[PDB]
Amino acid sequence: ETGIGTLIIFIAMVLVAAVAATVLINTAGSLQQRATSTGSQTTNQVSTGLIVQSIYGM
Amino acid sequence: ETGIGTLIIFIAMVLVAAVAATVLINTAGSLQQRATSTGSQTTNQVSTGLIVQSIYGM
Repeated sequence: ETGIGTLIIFIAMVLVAAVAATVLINTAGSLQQRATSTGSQTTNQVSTGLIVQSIYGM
Repeated sequence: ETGIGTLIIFIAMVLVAAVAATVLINTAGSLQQRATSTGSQTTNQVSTGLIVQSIYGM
């Protein structure tokens, strides 16, 4: 009967959907750390600087 | 005759098809409550926050 064949494919459908879910989570986690670090590094880059007061010679 | 044997297997075929039907309904009902709760919890998670106005010392 059709009942047996339906159950077999059902298991396969669940496993496939889990794979595509894993890709999206892993990619978002990788891009999270890069975007956070870039923001913090740029903030330090703009604000920081050195200034010359006076120059003397002998 | 073939008529007797056909009826016996017919009963078995109906019962098997009912089993596979039950699996699909029960699984969909279980996934329904999880997906609904996840959506509502995330909406509250993003919107909610605390803000600092001013800090004084003595």
